[PDB]
Amino acid sequence: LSKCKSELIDAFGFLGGNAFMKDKKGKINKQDTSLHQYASLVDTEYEPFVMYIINL
Amino acid sequence: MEGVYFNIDNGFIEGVVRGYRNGLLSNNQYINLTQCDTLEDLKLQLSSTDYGNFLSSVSSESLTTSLIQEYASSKLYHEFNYIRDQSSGSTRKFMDYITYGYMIDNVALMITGTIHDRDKGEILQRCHPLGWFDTLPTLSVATDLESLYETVLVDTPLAPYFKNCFDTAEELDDMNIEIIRNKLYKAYLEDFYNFVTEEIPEPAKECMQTLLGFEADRRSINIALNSLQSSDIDPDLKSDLLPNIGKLYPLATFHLAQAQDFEGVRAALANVYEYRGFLETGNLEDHFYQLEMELCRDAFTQQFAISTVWAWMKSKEQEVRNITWIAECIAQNQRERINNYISVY
Amino acid sequence: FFGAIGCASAIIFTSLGAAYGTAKSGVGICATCVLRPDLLFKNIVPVIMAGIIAIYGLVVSVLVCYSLGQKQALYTGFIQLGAGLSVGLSGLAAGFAIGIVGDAGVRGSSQQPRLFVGMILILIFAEVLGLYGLIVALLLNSRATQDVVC
Amino acid sequence: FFGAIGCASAIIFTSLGAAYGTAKSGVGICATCVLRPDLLFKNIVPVIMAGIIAIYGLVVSVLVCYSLGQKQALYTGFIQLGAGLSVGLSGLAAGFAIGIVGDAGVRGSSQQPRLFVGMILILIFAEVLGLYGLIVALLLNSRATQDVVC
Amino acid sequence: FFGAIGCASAIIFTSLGAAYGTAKSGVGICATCVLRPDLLFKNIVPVIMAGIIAIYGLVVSVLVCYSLGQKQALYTGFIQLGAGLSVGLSGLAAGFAIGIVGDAGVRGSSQQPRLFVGMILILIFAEVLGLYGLIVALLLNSRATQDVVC
Amino acid sequence: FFGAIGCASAIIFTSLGAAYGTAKSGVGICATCVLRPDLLFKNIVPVIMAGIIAIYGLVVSVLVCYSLGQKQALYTGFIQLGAGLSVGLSGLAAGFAIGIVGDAGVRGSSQQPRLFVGMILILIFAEVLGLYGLIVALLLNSRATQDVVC
Amino acid sequence: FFGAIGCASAIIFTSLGAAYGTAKSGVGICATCVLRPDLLFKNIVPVIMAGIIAIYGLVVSVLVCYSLGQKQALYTGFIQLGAGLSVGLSGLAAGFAIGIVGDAGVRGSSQQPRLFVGMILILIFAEVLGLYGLIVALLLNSRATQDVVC
Amino acid sequence: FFGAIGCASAIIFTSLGAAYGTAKSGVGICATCVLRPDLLFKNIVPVIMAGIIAIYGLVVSVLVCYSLGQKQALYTGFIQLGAGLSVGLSGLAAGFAIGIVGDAGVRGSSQQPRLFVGMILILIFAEVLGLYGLIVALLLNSRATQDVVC
Amino acid sequence: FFGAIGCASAIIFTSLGAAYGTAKSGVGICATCVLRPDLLFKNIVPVIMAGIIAIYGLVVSVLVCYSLGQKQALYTGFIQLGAGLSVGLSGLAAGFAIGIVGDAGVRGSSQQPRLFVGMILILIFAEVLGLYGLIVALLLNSRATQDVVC
Amino acid sequence: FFGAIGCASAIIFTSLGAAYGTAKSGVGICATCVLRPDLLFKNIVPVIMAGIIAIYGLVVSVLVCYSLGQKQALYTGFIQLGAGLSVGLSGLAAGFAIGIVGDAGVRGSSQQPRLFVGMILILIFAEVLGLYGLIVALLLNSRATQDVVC
Amino acid sequence: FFGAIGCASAIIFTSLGAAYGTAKSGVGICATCVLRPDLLFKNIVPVIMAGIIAIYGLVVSVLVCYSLGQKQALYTGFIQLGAGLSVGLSGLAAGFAIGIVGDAGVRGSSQQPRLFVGMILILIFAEVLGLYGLIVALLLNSRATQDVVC
Amino acid sequence: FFGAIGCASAIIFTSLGAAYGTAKSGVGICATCVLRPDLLFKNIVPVIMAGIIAIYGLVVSVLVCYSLGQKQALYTGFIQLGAGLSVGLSGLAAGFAIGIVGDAGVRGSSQQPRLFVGMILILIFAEVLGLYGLIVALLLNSRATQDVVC
Repeated sequence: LSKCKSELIDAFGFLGGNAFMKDKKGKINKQDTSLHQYASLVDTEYEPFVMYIINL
Repeated sequence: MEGVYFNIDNGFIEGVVRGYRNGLLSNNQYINLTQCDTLEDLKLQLSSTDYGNFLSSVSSESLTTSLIQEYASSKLYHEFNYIRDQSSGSTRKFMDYITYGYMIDNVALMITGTIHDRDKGEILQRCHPLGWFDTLPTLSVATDLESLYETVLVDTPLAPYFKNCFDTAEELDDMNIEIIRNKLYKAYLEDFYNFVTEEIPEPAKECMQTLLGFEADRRSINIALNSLQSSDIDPDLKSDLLPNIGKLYPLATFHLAQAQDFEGVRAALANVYEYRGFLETGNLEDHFYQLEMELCRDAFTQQFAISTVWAWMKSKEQEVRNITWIAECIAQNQRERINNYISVY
Repeated sequence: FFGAIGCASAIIFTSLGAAYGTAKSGVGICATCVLRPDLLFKNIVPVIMAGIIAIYGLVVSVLVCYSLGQKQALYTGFIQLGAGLSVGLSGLAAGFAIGIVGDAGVRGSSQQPRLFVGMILILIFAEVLGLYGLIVALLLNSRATQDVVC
Repeated sequence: FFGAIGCASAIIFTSLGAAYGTAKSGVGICATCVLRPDLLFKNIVPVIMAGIIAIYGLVVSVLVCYSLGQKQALYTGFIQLGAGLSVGLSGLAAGFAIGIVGDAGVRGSSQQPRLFVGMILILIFAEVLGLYGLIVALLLNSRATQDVVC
Repeated sequence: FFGAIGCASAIIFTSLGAAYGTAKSGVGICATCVLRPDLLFKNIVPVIMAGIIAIYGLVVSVLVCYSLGQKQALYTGFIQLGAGLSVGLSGLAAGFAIGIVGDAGVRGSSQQPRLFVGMILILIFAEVLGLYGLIVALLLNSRATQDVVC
Repeated sequence: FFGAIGCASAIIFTSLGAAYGTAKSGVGICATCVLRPDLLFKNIVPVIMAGIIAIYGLVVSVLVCYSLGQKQALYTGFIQLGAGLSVGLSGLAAGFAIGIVGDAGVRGSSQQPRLFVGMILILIFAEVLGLYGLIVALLLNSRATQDVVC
Repeated sequence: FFGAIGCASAIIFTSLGAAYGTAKSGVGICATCVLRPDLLFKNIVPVIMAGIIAIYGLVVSVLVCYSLGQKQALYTGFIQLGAGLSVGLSGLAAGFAIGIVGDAGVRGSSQQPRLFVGMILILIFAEVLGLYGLIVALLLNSRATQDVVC
Repeated sequence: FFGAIGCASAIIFTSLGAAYGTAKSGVGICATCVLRPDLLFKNIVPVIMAGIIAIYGLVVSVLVCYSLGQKQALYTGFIQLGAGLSVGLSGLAAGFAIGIVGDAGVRGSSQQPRLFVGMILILIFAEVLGLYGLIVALLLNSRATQDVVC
Repeated sequence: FFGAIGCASAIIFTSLGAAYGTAKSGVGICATCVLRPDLLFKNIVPVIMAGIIAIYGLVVSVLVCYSLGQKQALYTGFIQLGAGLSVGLSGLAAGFAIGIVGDAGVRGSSQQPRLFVGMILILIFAEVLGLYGLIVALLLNSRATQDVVC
Repeated sequence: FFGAIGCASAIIFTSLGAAYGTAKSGVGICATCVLRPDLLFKNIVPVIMAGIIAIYGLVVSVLVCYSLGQKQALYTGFIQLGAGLSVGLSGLAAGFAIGIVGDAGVRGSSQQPRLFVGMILILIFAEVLGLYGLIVALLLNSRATQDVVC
Repeated sequence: FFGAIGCASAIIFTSLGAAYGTAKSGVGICATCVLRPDLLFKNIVPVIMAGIIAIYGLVVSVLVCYSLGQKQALYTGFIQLGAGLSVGLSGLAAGFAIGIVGDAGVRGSSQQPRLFVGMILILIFAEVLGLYGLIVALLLNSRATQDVVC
Repeated sequence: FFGAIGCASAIIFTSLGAAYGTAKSGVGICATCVLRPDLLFKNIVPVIMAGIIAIYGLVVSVLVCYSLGQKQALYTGFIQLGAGLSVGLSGLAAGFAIGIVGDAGVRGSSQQPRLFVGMILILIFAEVLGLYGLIVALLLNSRATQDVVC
């Protein structure tokens, strides 16, 4: 998953715009911090192209 | 024993506490204050006390509820807040803990209250470590567990709230309001004992030590009375387990503190004490205040000791609630209830 | 020899007593001032008690200097050492008393400045612990020179 | 030799005894006095019990001082030392008993002033220790004079 | 020489021991008396247990003193020394024990003033140690007799 | 010599042990006495239990006293001294254990009469160590002694 | 000589070990008994598990007594000395261990009667140090002895 | 001599190491036994691991005895002293580590039964330290065995 | 002389070091594994860092053994001493470092699988020392042996 | 030469005293200024009162250093050495008192600067304890300088 | 001799400092690494600093090691001594400073990338100590054995 | 000789002083740099204040190092010793002051830009101490040195 998320971000992110592009790459599943987790809803960071991560 | 003192910070604190003694409120002060019925007489008697200083400044004859709240702000900042800054060492740490100990219960009440919509910044009277413009509103506005961490780190020393906060993150008590509060009260008794345990080679505690143990006992009984008529949820932490090694044991204190009303623990708890653990709310409340307030007054005769400063904080909360009860009744021409029944406040 | 060390021992202990006294008391003064700033005239007096301990101490020390034998002996040293000790730790012991009674006394002064005088009286009782040592000390110094010099 | 340090021992340990005693009670004394201003008179009498051990202590010193001759031996020294020890440390411990009760006895007076005198009798029992050492010290001192091994 | 120090040893530890008992017990007396001052007579019985210990020491001490000869060997020394030690440190522990019981038994009095006879009983058991030490020390001296321990 | 110190150490350590025991046991007994005032008979058997070590000790010391000479060697000294230690320290440890078990065990007595015998039984396990210590000391003492001129 | 000090080590340290064992185990049992008085017979077996080592130490010491003469040389001394050490500290070390495991396990017992036997298994494994020591010492003592030179 | 100390280091230290390990392990195991009672066998595997250290130590010690003569050489002597140390202090260290890992790992036993072996993999890492001691001590013993030729 | 004590130091110090490491880290790990049992392998790699100090230590120690047996003197002894110390201090100190870093790094290993290499690197800085002790020591050993010579 | 130790003691202990005074007084000042920055002027006067001890220390040292040359008598050594200690530890003790009152009084200032002149006055009384000492030493040093005959 | 204690001193203390420096900074670094995974590149620089102290230390040790021999004159001995101590104890303190500022500095890395460079600046000031020990010791070694010890 | 320790003291303690200062002062700065990201030039100045002390130190150290002998005179030696004492413990004392004050002084910066100069000034008052030891050492040092074999 980690590798997937990165390759798409690198490749397509440019289409959304440079302003849109933020680096906070990585993922923390433990409750130690709440940074590093993409979602357009939060002002903390944003997805840089229409991407949703679905976890069943 | 005693008399091996050389603490810079505790002398400074004690001098301030003694200057206050000159104007302190007493059982005598309350006994005269109940008799009143006229607005003017009450006013006059109170004016020479520490709380009385505030009324002299602004002479007010309505004695409304709001008036009492302003008075508490001014006094709490002056007596408690300012002095801690000017302290250091284990005298600062110890003093900050006991004050923070009240804090633990209040913060939770502001946060849950916020989800429900209570007040976003307004906090009311009670012994506290910080004012209504330092840390407590930042704590109040937040509804999430995370934010509570970030705020706590800012004020040093690190609050006992930090540890309490990890346990409550994992839901060991749930979101049911009572189960939370009962766990924070078990924690509050537990940490105080430990801080005492460190401090003991230098002062001499008889009265203090016996009273702290009785305070615990009364709390255990309070948690039982409350959770009675609604069942006690024993899997979660809602009942006190406390180091005892006398009549009671860890096993005993746990039976007593739950809703069970088990007599054999009760026989251990009192035999000659007026409080025994009744299913009557009112009777226990009268007794609790008198018992708790004695040992603290006897303790004031000790000086330049870790023992004296504890007693003084503990007296000031009981004092706050009393004053509140008297000033409100006279404003609206009626007598008091609780203040009139007990003669030791 | 040890006679010189006698001087030393005396000048240190009595400093410590009186220092300790003044330390504790002082913090009581500092503290009293913030709620009632005009009890200074009474408050200051505890400090001066512990200061007078040193002046008796000083006479002993100087005495010992003069009383040194030619190259001394093992026996000569030890009399002189013993005198030094006497005033020193009797000095410390009064000084310690004066700081603790004093400090509580200025908070005493805070609440009532009228029965402050009762506390002054306590203070004086502790100074006699110094005096009694001072007496001995003098007599020890004198014994060293006597016996056509020990 | 060691006898001079014996003189030192006496007046110093009895004074440390009186220091702690005067101290402990003193703290309690100031507290009670600024609330009830008629008990000053009672307060004086606990304090002086610890001052009066020192005056027996002072005497033993004086004996021992006199009893030093010239170029004593270690053996003569030691006899004289043992006496000084006896009053110093009994004074030390007695002193303690007087403060610990004294302080507590200010809380007792306050609540029950009828029983001021009851407290006094309790205090008298620690004074027996001063009497016990003091005597024995005399006995020793007298013999102790040899002035180079008898 | 070590005979002087034997007397001293006895006089230091027992003194400490009594002092503890008086101190501890006393503090508890003062506390119980704010509620009831008719338990004066009953409370006094714990306190006095420690002070009497020193009187036994007083017999032995004077004994050893009179037995201290003007010239002594190492062997005479250890017997007098060892003898003062035994009563001193049994004294310490007895006196200590009685003080702890004495405070607690006085609280026992206050709430229940008819098992007063039962607290006295608890205390006597810790005096037995003081006695067994006194015995041994006295006998050791008396039997041993170097030249009547000179 | 080292043999006289043996007599001391035996009766000192053991006196300590029991005192410790009594003191602890007392604090509990007085508290349990407000829950039920009928536990007098039960109370007496924990407190007193540890004090029966000392009377053994006294006996062993007396043997040693009589068997003392006028000159002991280094080698003879060390055995006498070491035998004393045996009785003193087992005493010292038994007493410590008996006052802990003893105080807590009163709560047990009070609530449940039937397991009183069971409390007594926990303690008795320590008593064995005091008996053998006395044993061991006797035997040692007998070999070592040969009286004067070693 | 040097052997008697060996006997001393053994009989002191293992007594102390067992004392700790009984203390720690004891206080746990005393707590449990006022809610579960049927589990006494079981409870009884953890406490006494640390007692069975203690009886061994005592015997070792008694052995050394019989094996000692008037005097012995340095070589005979040293092995006896070193032998007493083995039981003394292995006994001590195990005695402590059985008490700590024990106390926590009586609370498990209280909750879970049925698994008493599992607490016992943990205890027994600490016995190997002690026991192993008793054997080693016993054997060394027996071989060493001849009095003067092994 | 220096042989006696060799014996001393090896048997004291490693005995306490084993005690530490068992105690500590015990406290966890007893908490955990109420929670899951059939995981007893697994629990048991850590406890015995620290027990086998002692039996090595004591074998080294029986040899070391034999290697002590009475000729006295400092340098042959020192290898025995030095040899004892090595298994002693290594044994202590394995024990201290093993009880900490042992304790924390019973929490593991409770929550994640299946992966219990991961605790073992950790625990066993401090056995290397005993092997390291064993090996080095043995050689050193072997060199030493000469009955200290001067 | 010092040379034996060199052997000994090497084994005492580095064992303890490694223990400290294994304990500290152990508790953190044992705790952590309950969240995710998948960090088993990861977690072990910090613990194995302290395991390698000791094995180096055995190589230097073993050498000294061969060079020992004989009665030497000052020259060999001090150069062997210095070699022991070297493996000793690195073992102690690096061992110390690892447990600290290791514990806090168990949180690093858990949340970061890709800054796990960073975690190793901190630990890897401590391993530099182990080398320094050892290399210097190896050099020392070969040179040390000259046998005898003051 | 033992005078070289005397120059060094005076300037070492007092510098430490001066160090301690400033340390304490400093933590108070730094806070006080941020609360009210208008009290800079007042706050500074206490901190430098504790650096006046240091200035005396230097002078004693300078004088003596010069009089040592390279050679003096043994007896001369010992008076000068003892002179140095007097000033040094008197300094140290005087430095503690000035740091404590100094600290507490800037906190006094913060709440109420009216009586800022009263904090200062206490500090000046503690400077007499350094002074009287500073004098005695000067008398010793000059006389001792003569090569036997102080 | 004095050479041996020169060798030991250098290699012990500078290794401690380095181990400490690494450990302390680590505690901070592990914590910051979880919160952001991007600060690796800074985190590495504080930690590694205390490792370059150990290498300057390493040089002194070697120098002294070649010069080591106890048939050398005392002059070599004392020069090895002065070299060991210098770099060791500065080294140690240098390690302390690097790890304290080091811990604290991890907060400064995380929030302000820009002011990371200020954390380094502090760290460069603590390195002067390393230099200061290393410099004296090198020269010292050049004197001991001419030509930088080759 | 005794000079060698003069060399050691000088370089050691002055190094300790610098470290303590850099450390304590550091922590205040690291917090301030995220509390205020513009007071960088202000923060830097307190920390580097302690470390300059070392440079005066380095001067004395290099001189006494080069002038060491094989066996130096007793009289000459101590004069070398005492110059060393003075410099070390002055640097230490100064450095200790600067770090307690230092830590405190960053608060001052943070809240008040204008009162920056007053924070520095407190630091500079303790700096006199360092200087003054260096002076006193210098004086001595001129004489002491005279090249190799003083």
